[PDB]
Amino acid sequence: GPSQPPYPGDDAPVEDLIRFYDNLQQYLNVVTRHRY
Amino acid sequence: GPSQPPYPGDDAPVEDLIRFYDNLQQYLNVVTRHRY
Repeated sequence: GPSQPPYPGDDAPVEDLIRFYDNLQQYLNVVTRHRY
Repeated sequence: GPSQPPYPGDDAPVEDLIRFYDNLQQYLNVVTRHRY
């Protein structure tokens, strides 16, 4: 939701990076009011 | 491309966060061979 998802370093495994992608997409869809 | 995009903290402004979203999407599309 309206919370910045945890970033486990740049060497984070792609699956958890995709996990971050999902959470970031959700976050952005919230904060940007789904304008994008 | 095949490089982990820079993350300027959790308080990063949403526009640069969207910028990170684009670069992360591109990165994931590369690393995952566009399987997702």
